[PDB]
Amino acid sequence: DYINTNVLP
Amino acid sequence: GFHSLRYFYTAWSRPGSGEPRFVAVGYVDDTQFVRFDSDNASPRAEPRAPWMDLVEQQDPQYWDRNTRNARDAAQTYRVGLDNVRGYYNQSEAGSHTIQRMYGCDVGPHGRLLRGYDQLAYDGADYIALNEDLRSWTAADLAAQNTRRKWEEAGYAERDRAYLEGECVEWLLKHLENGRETLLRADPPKTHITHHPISDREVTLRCWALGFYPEEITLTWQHDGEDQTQEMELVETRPDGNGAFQKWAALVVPSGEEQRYTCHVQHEGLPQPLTLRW
Amino acid sequence: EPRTPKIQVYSRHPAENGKPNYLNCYVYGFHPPQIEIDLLKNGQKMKTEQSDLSFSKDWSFYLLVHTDFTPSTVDEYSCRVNHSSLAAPHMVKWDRNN
Repeated sequence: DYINTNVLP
Repeated sequence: GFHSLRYFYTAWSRPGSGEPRFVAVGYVDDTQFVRFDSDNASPRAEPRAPWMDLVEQQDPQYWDRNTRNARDAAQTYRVGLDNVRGYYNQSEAGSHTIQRMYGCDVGPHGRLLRGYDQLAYDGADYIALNEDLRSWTAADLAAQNTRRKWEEAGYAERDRAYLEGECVEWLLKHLENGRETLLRADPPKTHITHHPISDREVTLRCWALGFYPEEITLTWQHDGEDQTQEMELVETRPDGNGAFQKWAALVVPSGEEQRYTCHVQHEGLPQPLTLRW
Repeated sequence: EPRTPKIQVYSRHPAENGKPNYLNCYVYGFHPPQIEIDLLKNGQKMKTEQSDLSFSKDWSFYLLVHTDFTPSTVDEYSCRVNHSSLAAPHMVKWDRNN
């Protein structure tokens, strides 16, 4: 999978 | 020898072409298997390799789950563009770019060799996960804002848990499903061509076609002596069929062609090759 | 610092007149991502497909633009690239010897 969590820069 | 699962995100603003765009692609080694493009209406994660046609039945939620992840990423990095511009106080009439590359290398024992997550802003290193996967290196004062936000968010540990767990599991899964494509080493098909220019000079071009993986070494020699400095070596290029091409060419005096040899090393060859006109 | 594209134009298989083949324009090493890439037949744009945007370790982008074609002794093929790093489009002729 694409990683399921992303954090705003 | 190792294999790698790698994901590549690009978010960019295109003033005059409309709203910012996001494109996310995955690769196993040198083969692309998946894409997401925000320019689509109701964008979905989509298979780019034939072996990916089998995952729907093994993982019926794969495409919806990857669609949700990529949509969330598309939102994050396009908003991120405005966040980083604000750190620099850059005007919104300029085009700016955020890129992210993350993934895992696995060795022959099936275990993680290394994970990585790196980000770039306008083509330059911005913030990267350190090799310990608990901490971040920030390129400048603006990226330290990002670093503080990600330390507060505990994002390094979420990263580590993916790169060490799920990334490795999925790389192994893809290598199994895509065995016939991924575990090939297709050797180059090689030949020399001969291109007279003038009356007293001719070009010898040594070709390597149809090879996978991408890594290859082409050399010219004169009487056992390396010609690397005098040759024209093109960058390795995709052939559009999932393999690669390369060539190396040299100007030699007419009548002397038999003095030069081309040498090809590629992991699909049983031994390195020597070719002569 | 904008980065200028490098361009190669080439067939998938060694060219032979009358036999169907695949024409490629590979453009790489460029930054930022917005770019215009077209294959031209006798100076006129051809219908092409373009690969998904990806990039290399130095962060520079690469793209493959391609279409079916059947080479001839008559027809000339070229690739036209325009990019924010350029002040004018970059025209590269196809040479079946590369």
